Amino acid sequence: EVKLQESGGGLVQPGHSLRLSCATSGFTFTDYYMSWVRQPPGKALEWLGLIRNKANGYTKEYSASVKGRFTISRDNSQSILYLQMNALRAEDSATYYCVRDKGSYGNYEAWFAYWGQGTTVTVSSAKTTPPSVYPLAPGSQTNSMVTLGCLVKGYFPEPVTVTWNSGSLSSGVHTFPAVLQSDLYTLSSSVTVPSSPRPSETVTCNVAHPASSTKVDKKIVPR
Amino acid sequence: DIELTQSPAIMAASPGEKVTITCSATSGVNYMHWFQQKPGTSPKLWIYSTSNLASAVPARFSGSGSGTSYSLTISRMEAEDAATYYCQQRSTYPFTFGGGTKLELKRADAAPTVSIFPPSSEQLTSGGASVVCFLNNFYPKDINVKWKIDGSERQNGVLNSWTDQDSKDSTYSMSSTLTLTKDEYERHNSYTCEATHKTSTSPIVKSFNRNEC
Ligand SMILES: Cc1ncc(COP(=O)(O)O)c(CN[C@H](C)C(=O)O)c1O
Repeated sequence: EVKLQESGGGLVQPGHSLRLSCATSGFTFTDYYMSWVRQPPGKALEWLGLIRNKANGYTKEYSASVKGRFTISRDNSQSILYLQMNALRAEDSATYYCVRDKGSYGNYEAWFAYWGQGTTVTVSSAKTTPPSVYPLAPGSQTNSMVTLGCLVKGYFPEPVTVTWNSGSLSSGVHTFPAVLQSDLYTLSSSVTVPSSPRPSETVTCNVAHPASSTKVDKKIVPR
Repeated sequence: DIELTQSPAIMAASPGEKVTITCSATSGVNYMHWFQQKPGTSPKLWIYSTSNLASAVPARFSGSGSGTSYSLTISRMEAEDAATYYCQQRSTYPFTFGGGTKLELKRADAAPTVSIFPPSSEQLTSGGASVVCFLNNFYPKDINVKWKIDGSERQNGVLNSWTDQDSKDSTYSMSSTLTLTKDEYERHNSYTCEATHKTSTSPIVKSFNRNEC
């Protein structure tokens, strides 16, 4: 199974540098070209560049918007692809993906077909801040389905991950995009479950904020 | 430095309807590639080398063109096809992607399920008062929310959040949060969440009365 995994993404101060990583497996790294692609939130994809395979001297090609600031490299030992970003600007805030590019064969249907999950890079001078997690229980079994929620506000930066009942609850879950306001992010998440299972089994939302190494659970008690 | 413009930038297709996405270049390319990206996921290769369908890609899909004008077509629209499509050229360095085309799938009108929640005891202990409202699983997208405290309309302090078309039922969900100081929140008695949607002549509303206990 082919796997690509980016990381290194997080909060970075304007004008500084950040190096992203992309661990791979499931294929002979050195036989393939690798590309880097980014997508700023709610915007189009942008190709940043690629690096070639052994046969082609591991040469690099770059997009015009980053030639000079960004460098692509690869550690063929550990089969890891890298992206060095210098003099970062807000426009660099986005989700970065590494992609297996062309290889030493004719498996064309496979070119640019494998992408990592992507890592979020945030370029801002704003300070980090953990989230306050608040439960959302209805005011007054009115129906057959009761909706619950979790309020995650005042954190920075993105992302945060919300799950319900350690993930055992994925159905009926809604996690709205975060909204920024005054250097602080706020987001909510709703879950719908049958009146029967609650309050009878227990619903809990789990929130994790890597940037702040925060991780908390919040039972949803009725009110 | 080839730039690729796609049109339309946004579109809604009825089930079965034929769909055509065009990608135009500032210079000639030998081939055109297409990618389909669904909300919260990584892009997936869809069409490569202009007209070759990638793995798991349905036959109703096809691609064509040459020179500086290419297109992607869906003979009969299916719910599974709703997503954002992107074209790509690797004929000249640097490779580049198109502006993108956000393709939603039209469906039966659905009224939003409105849920309102008063501030948690926790937040209140902290000195803040956020009143939240969910407007879940509706369609079309066009929905308008209004907050009413004791009958009056509230504008400032209202943060909205919209999701993209859900893959499970093809609906849209919105969350509206009204943040107030504990002081302003307790200065009032009735909070309402009012949503106007094409599914109803009169607003769909939910409210709650602040109670002491
Ligand atoms: C994924 C990919 N990588 C790299 C290259 C070019 O490799 P190099 O620069 O080392 O010669 C191509 C060719 N583009 C084809 C021709 C196309 O879609 O036009 C490609 O499709």
